Amino acid sequence: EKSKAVPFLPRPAALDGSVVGDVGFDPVGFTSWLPLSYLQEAEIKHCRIAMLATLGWIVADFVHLPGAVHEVSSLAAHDVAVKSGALAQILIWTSIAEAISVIAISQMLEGSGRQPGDFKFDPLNFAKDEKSLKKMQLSELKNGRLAMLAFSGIVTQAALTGHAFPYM
Amino acid sequence: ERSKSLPFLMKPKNLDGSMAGDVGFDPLGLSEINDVGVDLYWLREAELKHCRLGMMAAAGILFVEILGPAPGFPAGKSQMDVFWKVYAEKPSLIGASLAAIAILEVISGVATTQGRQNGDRAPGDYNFDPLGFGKDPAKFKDLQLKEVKNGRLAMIAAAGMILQGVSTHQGALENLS
Ligand code: CLA
Ligand SMILES: C/C(C=C=C1C(C)(C)C[C@H](O)C[C@@]1(C)O)=C/C=C/C(C)=C/C=C/C=C(C)/C=C/C=C(/C=C/[C@@]12O[C@]1(C)C[C@@H](O)CC2(C)C)CO
Ligand SMILES: CC(/C=C/C=C(C)/C=C/[C@@]12O[C@]1(C)C[C@@H](O)CC2(C)C)=C\C=C\C=C(C)\C=C\C=C(C)\C=C\[C@@]12O[C@]1(C)C[C@@H](O)CC2(C)C
Repeated sequence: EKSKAVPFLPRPAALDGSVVGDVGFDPVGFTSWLPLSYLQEAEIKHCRIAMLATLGWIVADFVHLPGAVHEVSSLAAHDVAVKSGALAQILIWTSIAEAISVIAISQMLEGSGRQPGDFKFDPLNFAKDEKSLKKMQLSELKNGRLAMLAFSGIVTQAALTGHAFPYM
Repeated sequence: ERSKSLPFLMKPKNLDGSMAGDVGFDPLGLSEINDVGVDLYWLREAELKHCRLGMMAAAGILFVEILGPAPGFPAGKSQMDVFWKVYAEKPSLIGASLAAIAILEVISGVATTQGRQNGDRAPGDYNFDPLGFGKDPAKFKDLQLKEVKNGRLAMIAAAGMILQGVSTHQGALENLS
């Protein structure tokens, strides 16, 4: 009762405390008719994709790969990269990763034990015990949400005003 | 048995004494509506939202007309017509404000319906007391009465300002003198 985020709204009844980044924020009750693991996986995937996208947009408006095709702004880079076939390679490998993801999310939903977003990818450690893993999961979630909103703002401002890196 | 405000009318059944500003002024018996998701809880929440919105709007009109606009913002003293001058030059501000108000209003409606269902939240309550001006009781009732009276007065005032600006196309205090 009385979820932490919205103090005047009831607790979403599906997010008690046992999830990283769980401040009880679900006013429209998306968790009431969708699996929690599915939504967590979707959120983490969005976080990672948008973090990579924000970093790439900002960097590519500064540094360009050698070649005349890579001499466009990130706003206009989509139509150039799709014509050159640059985005085709990313599409192919992302589709391979996403088919393996289809298998992984299916197994997670039907038992297994794989945590949402846990691909066990960890060449370095950066997370030795449970406490470090929880803290870094919270950091990843917060940074990913911030980067999703940041990429949203960057794209909207760049489309509104065709400016360089300062999209004001 | 008779309403305090209207002695020629019987006391409205649903308005005993609880809500701040209750004087029994329900001649049409609207407090007894229990259909289309509308009841005393919904009516009180709507009244409080109207009170707060009217207070904010009246304060904004008076502030802008007396102390002038903020730097970088248009002038004209007609608040119903300066809106189109702001939108003509800063449409993004208006759009962002509208989107924020839309999200907050969706949250407000969800909260109203939930609090009506599992009764734990008083109508118009959003737990918004950052400065702790209404922590203790015996002052909360007085603050509720002050808010309700000021909000009704500002509702009437803001409706008047809207109509005056739409019709006369002049400022509020311009109409005053
Ligand atoms: C969402 C991810 C994403 C997407 C869709 C793109 C898309 C694009 N980038 Mg880009 N970029 C990204 C992230 C991304 N970038 C990141 C994170 C960086 C920082 C290193 C850059 C740095 C960058 C530069 C410097 C340039 C581009 C350019 C371009 C355009 C054409 C060439 C190209 O594909 O990039 C080539 C990308 C690189 C050389 C660096 C990519 C490094 C990756 C993203 C990090 C490692 C992630 C890993 C491989 C994930 C594995 C995927 C899995 C399925 C196997 C194209 C529109 C070029 C352009 O035309 O600019 C307008 C260009 O000059 N990008
Ligand atoms: C279904 C729903 C929402 C909901 C729900 C949920 C989501 C299901 C959740 C719950 O469970 C139930 C329920 C029902 O709550 C309904 C949504 C509400 C609506 C339909 C929104 C309406 C808002 C309209 C407003 C507030 C417009 C005001 C216009 C003004 C104009 C201003 C002007 O300046 C302009 C522009 C020109 C100037 O010249 C002069 C004037 C004219 C003054 C003043 O502001
Ligand atoms: C800034 C913003 C969001 C900021 C979010 C932040 C900081 C989030 C922080 C967190 O996530 C972290 C970091 C960690 C989480 O655990 C906790 C929180 C705290 C939640 C959203 C802006 C959101 C801004 C929005 C939605 C603006 C919308 C504007 C519109 C629609 C206007 C459109 C128009 O103006 C045009 C474009 C042209 C005109 O011609 C037509 C019209 C329509 C007038």
